[PDB]
Amino acid sequence: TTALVCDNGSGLVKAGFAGDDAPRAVFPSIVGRPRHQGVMVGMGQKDSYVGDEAQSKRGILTLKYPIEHGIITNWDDMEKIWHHTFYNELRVAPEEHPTLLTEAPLNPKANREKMTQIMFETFNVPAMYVAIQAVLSLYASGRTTGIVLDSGDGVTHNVPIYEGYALPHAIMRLDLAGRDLTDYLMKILTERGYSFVTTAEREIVRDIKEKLCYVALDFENEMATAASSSSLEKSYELPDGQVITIGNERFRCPETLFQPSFIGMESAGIHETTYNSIMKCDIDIRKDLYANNVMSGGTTMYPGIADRMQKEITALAPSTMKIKIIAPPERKYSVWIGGSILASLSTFQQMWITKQEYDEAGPSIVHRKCF
Amino acid sequence: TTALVCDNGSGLVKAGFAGDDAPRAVFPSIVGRPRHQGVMVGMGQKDSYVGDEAQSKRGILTLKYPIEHGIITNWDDMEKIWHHTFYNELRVAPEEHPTLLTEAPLNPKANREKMTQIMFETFNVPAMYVAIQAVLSLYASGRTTGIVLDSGDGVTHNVPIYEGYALPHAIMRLDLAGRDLTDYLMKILTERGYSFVTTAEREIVRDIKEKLCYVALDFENEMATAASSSSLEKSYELPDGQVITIGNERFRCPETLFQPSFIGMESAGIHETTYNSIMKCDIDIRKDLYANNVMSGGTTMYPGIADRMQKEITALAPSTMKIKIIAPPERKYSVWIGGSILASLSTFQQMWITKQEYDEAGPSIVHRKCF
Amino acid sequence: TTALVCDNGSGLVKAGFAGDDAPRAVFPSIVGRPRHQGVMVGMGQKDSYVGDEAQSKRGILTLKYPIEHGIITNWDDMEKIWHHTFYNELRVAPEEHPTLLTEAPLNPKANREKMTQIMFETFNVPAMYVAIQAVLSLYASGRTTGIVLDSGDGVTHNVPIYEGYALPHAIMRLDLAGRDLTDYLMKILTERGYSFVTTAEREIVRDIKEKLCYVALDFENEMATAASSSSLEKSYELPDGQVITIGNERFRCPETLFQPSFIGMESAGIHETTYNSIMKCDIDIRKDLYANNVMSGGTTMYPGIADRMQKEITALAPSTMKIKIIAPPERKYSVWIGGSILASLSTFQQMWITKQEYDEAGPSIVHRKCF
Ligand SMILES: C/C1=C\[C@H](C)C[C@H](C)OC(=O)C[C@H](c2ccc(O)cc2)NC(=O)[C@@H](Cc2c(Br)[nH]c3ccccc23)N(C)C(=O)[C@H](C)NC(=O)[C@@H](C)C1
Ligand SMILES: C/C1=C\[C@H](C)C[C@H](C)OC(=O)C[C@H](c2ccc(O)cc2)NC(=O)[C@@H](Cc2c(Br)[nH]c3ccccc23)N(C)C(=O)[C@H](C)NC(=O)[C@@H](C)C1
Ligand SMILES: C/C1=C\[C@H](C)C[C@H](C)OC(=O)C[C@H](c2ccc(O)cc2)NC(=O)[C@@H](Cc2c(Br)[nH]c3ccccc23)N(C)C(=O)[C@H](C)NC(=O)[C@@H](C)C1
Ligand SMILES: Nc1ncnc2c1ncn2[C@@H]1O[C@H](COP(=O)(O)OP(=O)(O)O)[C@@H](O)[C@H]1O
Ligand SMILES: Nc1ncnc2c1ncn2[C@@H]1O[C@H](COP(=O)(O)OP(=O)(O)O)[C@@H](O)[C@H]1O
Ligand SMILES: Nc1ncnc2c1ncn2[C@@H]1O[C@H](COP(=O)(O)OP(=O)(O)O)[C@@H](O)[C@H]1O
Ligand SMILES: [Mg+2]
Ligand SMILES: [Mg+2]
Ligand SMILES: [Mg+2]
Repeated sequence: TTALVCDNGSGLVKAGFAGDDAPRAVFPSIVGRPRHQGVMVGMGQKDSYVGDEAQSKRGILTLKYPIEHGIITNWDDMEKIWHHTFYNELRVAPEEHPTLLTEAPLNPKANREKMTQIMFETFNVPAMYVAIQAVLSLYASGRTTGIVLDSGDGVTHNVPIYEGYALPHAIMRLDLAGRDLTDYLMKILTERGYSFVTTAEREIVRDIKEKLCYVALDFENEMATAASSSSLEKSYELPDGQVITIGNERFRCPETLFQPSFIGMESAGIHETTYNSIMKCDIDIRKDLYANNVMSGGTTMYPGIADRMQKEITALAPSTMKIKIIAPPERKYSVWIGGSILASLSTFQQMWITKQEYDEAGPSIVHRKCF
Repeated sequence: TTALVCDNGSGLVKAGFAGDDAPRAVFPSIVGRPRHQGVMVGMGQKDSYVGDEAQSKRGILTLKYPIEHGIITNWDDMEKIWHHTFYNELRVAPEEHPTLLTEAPLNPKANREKMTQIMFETFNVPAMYVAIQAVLSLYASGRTTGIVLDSGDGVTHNVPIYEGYALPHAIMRLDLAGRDLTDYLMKILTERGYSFVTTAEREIVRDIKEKLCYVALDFENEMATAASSSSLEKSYELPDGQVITIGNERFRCPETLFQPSFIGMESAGIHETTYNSIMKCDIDIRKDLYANNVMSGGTTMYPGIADRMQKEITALAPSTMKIKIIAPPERKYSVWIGGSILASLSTFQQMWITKQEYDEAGPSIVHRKCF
Repeated sequence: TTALVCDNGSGLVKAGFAGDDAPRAVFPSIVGRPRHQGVMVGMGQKDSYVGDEAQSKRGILTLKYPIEHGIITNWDDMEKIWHHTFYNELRVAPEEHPTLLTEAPLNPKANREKMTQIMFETFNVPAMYVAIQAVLSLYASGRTTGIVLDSGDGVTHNVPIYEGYALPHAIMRLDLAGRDLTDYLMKILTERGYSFVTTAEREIVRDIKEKLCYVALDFENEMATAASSSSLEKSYELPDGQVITIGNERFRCPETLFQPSFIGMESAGIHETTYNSIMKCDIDIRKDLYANNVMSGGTTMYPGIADRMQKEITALAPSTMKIKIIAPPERKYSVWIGGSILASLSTFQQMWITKQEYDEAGPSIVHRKCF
């Protein structure tokens, strides 16, 4: 019949059906355990909570993420997140529907092999595939040529694609992160005397940056003017109706993506990583990549991100280049939309790995590479 | 001439002169008010008492601490504690001597700015500086490389330092506390029927843990043997000569530092916080940090603390590491000794903020960071 | 008196005195700057570190190489590397001794002119010369005829020489590299989940390939057998005593020299480049070149390199040729030894450019070509 399309990352699950316009389930990739006691098992409160249940009952729980930096670090909790995805949120038996699954570009091979083993053995699925976030993100724009830049909760990566050919050699990946921006915002907020210690408070700091942070177009002038004018300062009201006021932290937090030395990394910013990835491509490609830069995933969504990115790339590139950066408003769903398209496309249908073909071939078969 | 060095925390003041071997004044950071009546102002008993006066006349007073978790929460009483430090205990006019002042690593900026404003305006001081407890604590050992772990009345923090470079990114701070161990010991003592309600009784429970508590090397075996044998049980005699007998509470109280879930926090223990802070450092540094772990402040002083800390770190680290933990007996004065050294060091002498330079620059100047 | 002989490349400096058997100083061509802060200049830790200092204090620094692909890309750091060579490591005043200097075969002319200008103006040297790595490498073997193949950190080049005549027309150069093998090994290691991001980790991956990599004699059979048998898998212990296990990556990395399509280049391998360079020589020479193939520089030093090189050339050449490939164990020092010999040789002594002769002639004189 029809095929499930699943995009699961360090910050969310996005799952649904091929050919829908948007995901049906979006929920945090979180499992929570009772913190203050071992369970009153005879009365039988749930021993664990997943997604929006764990976000509702936040304060009593400790919130774990099964996926660190795009790598599944706890399989016991990742089987809970897939079970909760299929049975509770989609209301689907996975026995009927093939599934489409997603990874970051450069990733331990066992992270794919164990995911495949679990999806055939603990769940039963007619056929499966694993796809790259950047390829799907490009199909979501419909373009055949461009350099995708994709930044999620756990990873930032770049993949150049030219005329529908794809280049393994110029892939770049950073572990600079949405999380790695949250953890910086916790520290920088501490400068005002707001201390956010627990993981449940970390979810408050995440929501604070999602509402309030933006990319300063010119950082040094906005730092200068924020000291002089309180006009930048803006208010947030906590779950218990206390109130918070935030100043230069508001733009200073997204600055870490352009200057990771703030968090303390050796890295190029996302702009210098994009320019260096373009320059590693052959000189004929480079004009056509400068004509397309494409942004996907939530960390891209800060206000003014593309205006700064263009302002900094224009200063690096030769001045005779047209430099163009592309954002739909839909960017956070772009990878899932690309997977929906690819799964629906009849041309794809031979690429599914059949369970029998896995059974004879053994786990290595998943790594076979296809366009 | 010579420079005052002041280390003031949630549990004590340690003050004295640069180049002395130890503080000259040590007294509780306490202000006490008459509890049972308003003063007979015409007869004119003192309306407030500070430090050892308030500890001598304990029962009639209510004892307040101006500093909560390293943050000065009452300035009216903190000006009383500085006035009582300089005029009554040191017998010094602060008009002549520059002063050196100390904070926890991550702290509201206004807590430093208001302290500086008060020290120039309400008291007159030729020059001032603010220093970090971990840096001073490392100078007190003389080492150039190590991970300091410093635990006071109000805060626990870690700062890695390598070859005299210092790393802002890997600082960690807990609000687990000497106080937060006292308040647990009050509860755990209640299990035997000794109820300590008032702040004056809280000072008795503090002195009980200071005399009697120790860190159980292996907790579960000592819990098992304490139930069987009364040999662990030991006697304390109260101010009025009544007597108290205390069993497994004696080690169970310091266990909270290793397992803060006892008090009810989400935290790593001090061992897992130290190991995680080492692991956030680059792999070359990590061997040299494992070779040095340094302990400062009174909460470190429980018997067997370092033997347990080493036993638990050795189980976390790769087994080929030499793991070394360092305690002088002097640890409670270590921060003050480090400040004495730093103030005496001629290299430092340009780092003082002159009152005129503050007057022109305004309060922000205090945050400039220096070695 | 006596003459300094200097061989400086993208991966090392090899320097010493003419007529010695080996270099006196060998140290990385690295300059390191404090990464976590700008220096605390008043306390005055060194603002930069060079060679083995930068390798000792690796974790706190960011490591730059001044030379990319045999071209000096940062002169500010290259003057630091020459200063550290003469004053700190050799303990020599360059005012007294003439120096002998080395380049890759085809290289920007300004790279020679600026080096000469610096060596007369910022350092004072009685006379200078620039020499080709392949010529020196051949003098180190003492042969008069052969095709040298020289592979360093940054460049691979070939020069045919016949009866002590040298042929400009058949020089070939590749930017396939020791570095370009390290950067591939970082990626291929990522397949096992070991991520090496920083330049200090890049030095660990360099040391991993230097200890563990080897040239697979037949690649496809060893790929087949490595999957079946764990016997190839071998262990490496990190700076912090963690352990690493490496399988088919161990030979797959040196395979890139034979098949640069792995890294993604259009190139012949070193074998097909050598065969094509021989074939560009006149048919009488070609037998005498097949009788001598000579290997110099560290990238040549992988185990089994010559056995594979001979096995692949023997399959290309006419079967009636004796095909002979020559490796001392000393190959990494071979260029320096050849320069030591050439500088000591009295016949050479007229070829030095005197400082006065440079002063009158102007910079172009350096390019005059001499045997
Ligand atoms: C409701 C919240 C905050 C507050 C009640 C909201 C109000 C509005 O903030 C203030 O401005 C008040 C004040 C404060 C006090 C002095 C000052 O010069 C500036 C601020 N600061 C505080 O009460 C600090 C003190 C503190 C602890 Br201990 N360690 C810390 C580590 C670093 C910094 C500061 C601290 N404090 C106890 C908290 O944040 C607690 C843990 N925070 C929360 O539970 C979350 C859910 C947010
Ligand atoms: C766009 C192009 C050139 C450049 C960017 C255009 C600019 C304008 O040329 C310069 O003048 C800059 C600079 C340079 C550096 C120092 C110097 O005293 C003179 C020039 N030289 C370089 O970046 C060299 C260095 C180099 C490699 Br590795 N091996 C080589 C072998 C021989 C010579 C030099 C080299 N370099 C990396 C390239 O050429 C690359 C491969 N070239 C190209 O992709 C083509 C399509 C043309
Ligand atoms: C000491 C070292 C490695 C390790 C601790 C040594 C141990 C022995 O390796 C493992 O086998 C464990 C594990 C792992 C987890 C799951 C799995 O199916 C296989 C391995 N992988 C990891 O912890 C990865 C995860 C990762 C980050 Br984030 N981005 C990445 C990009 C690509 C791939 C993987 C990753 N990780 C955090 C690291 O490597 C860190 C950055 N590495 C280092 O600091 C250097 C100095 C080497
Ligand atoms: N509107 C927004 N503005 C700013 N940041 C956002 C926004 N929406 C999500 N984010 C951040 O982006 C990350 C989630 O991105 P996403 O691509 O959904 O992650 P994943 O790829 O794991 O699903 C989180 O760090 C979240 O805080
Ligand atoms: N010998 C000891 N044994 C156990 N606890 C102690 C000892 N000495 C001090 N303490 C406790 O440690 C805290 C004082 O630590 P200290 O570092 O002096 O605080 P501060 O940093 O405020 O000066 C108090 O809670 C005190 O009860
Ligand atoms: N024993 C070895 N085995 C494998 N590779 C080596 C060995 N020794 C050095 N190398 C590599 O060769 C390069 C150094 O070669 P070298 O000729 O000394 O460079 P340079 O010409 O710059 O001095 C580096 O990439 C180093 O990793
Ligand atoms: Mg994503
Ligand atoms: Mg202290
Ligand atoms: Mg060389």
